[PDB]
Amino acid sequence: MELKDDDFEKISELGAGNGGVVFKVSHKPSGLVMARKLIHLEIKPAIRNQIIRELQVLHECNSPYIVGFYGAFYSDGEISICMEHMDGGSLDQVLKKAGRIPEQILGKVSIAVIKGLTYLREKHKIMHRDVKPSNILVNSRGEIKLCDFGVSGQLIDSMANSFVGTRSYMSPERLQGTHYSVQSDIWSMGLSLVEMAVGRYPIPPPDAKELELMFPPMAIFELLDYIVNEPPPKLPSGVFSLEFQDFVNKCLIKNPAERADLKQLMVHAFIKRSDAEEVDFAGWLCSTIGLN
Ligand SMILES: Nc1ncnc2c1ncn2[C@@H]1O[C@H](COP(=O)(O)OP(=O)(O)NP(=O)(O)O)[C@@H](O)[C@H]1O
Ligand SMILES: O=C(c1ccc(F)c(F)c1Nc1ccc(I)cc1F)N1CC(O)([C@@H]2CCCCN2)C1
Ligand SMILES: [Mg+2]
Repeated sequence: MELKDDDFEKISELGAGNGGVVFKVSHKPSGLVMARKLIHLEIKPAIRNQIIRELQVLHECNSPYIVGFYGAFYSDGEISICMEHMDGGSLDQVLKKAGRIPEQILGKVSIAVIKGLTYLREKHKIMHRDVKPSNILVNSRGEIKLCDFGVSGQLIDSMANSFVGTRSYMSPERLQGTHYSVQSDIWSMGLSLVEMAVGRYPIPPPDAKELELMFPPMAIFELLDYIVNEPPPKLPSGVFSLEFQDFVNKCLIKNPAERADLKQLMVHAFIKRSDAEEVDFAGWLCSTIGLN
């Protein structure tokens, strides 16, 4: 069925962050609850047609690790992406409630991010371009899915960009120039996992007394200079398994050719161990964020 603006009904607002605002909506003719993201763009009619045309490949992006898509359309200065409503929200939101996400749970997430990225790469020859906790979605069925990946190049271009400034998940190479590709997503995942594991954006790293308590903010140039020139972030020892520690280290190597790739991580000790693990993520999620 084709989706049109007048067939939806707002339920609640899910967020923004930015350019694009996302609401929880009821598609009146199906009865389905969807999450509709509207992106306001001052764009010519020919290239907004290109954006919609390119977005149609989302109908072919079906994977347990990729957020479901319903349809894409243009309304009144806004392009709409109607997708599966993830009743658990983003990992950024669950981290706010959790304070800290456990290692076992982070193993289940890591498995989903690698499998999600492998899917987009193998099946669709596309890179995520923005792997961070808010673009990693969860639900009460215990599902961990990716969204906000760069399926449309023209949309990628049209939405720009640097809306940070105390948190950048950009790899040192992407921060430094045009010399980036799929390896950038590895870094972003690596950084995201350290954040969720420790309970805060890991730059600047925490001191002796800061880590003791757990277990003013930074200027844009200070943070970016840290990323590109200072040694990469690490997981604190003792509190985390050597397997997780090595895994994040492999992800956060500043040299993208030295950095581990999806292939290597997929067979990493940490992943192999998490795959064996019997983890009720669904039950953990609902009890920590307040659902079931
Ligand atoms: N399909 C969905 N189901 C449930 N919640 C969603 C869905 N999509 C987006 N959201 C929520 O909407 C919030 C804001 O959406 P979004 O415009 O993507 O901002 P952001 O992820 O914080 N930054 P960015 O994705 O880089 O533009 C996110 O934190 C999610 O919690
Ligand atoms: O929402 C998006 C987005 C950007 C490009 C693109 F091609 C899309 F399809 C996008 N949305 C999207 C993709 C797959 C599903 I399933 C649902 C979706 F809503 N962007 C990427 C974003 O995270 C920002 C844009 C600005 C720079 C940093 N990343 C937000
Ligand atoms: Mg997002």
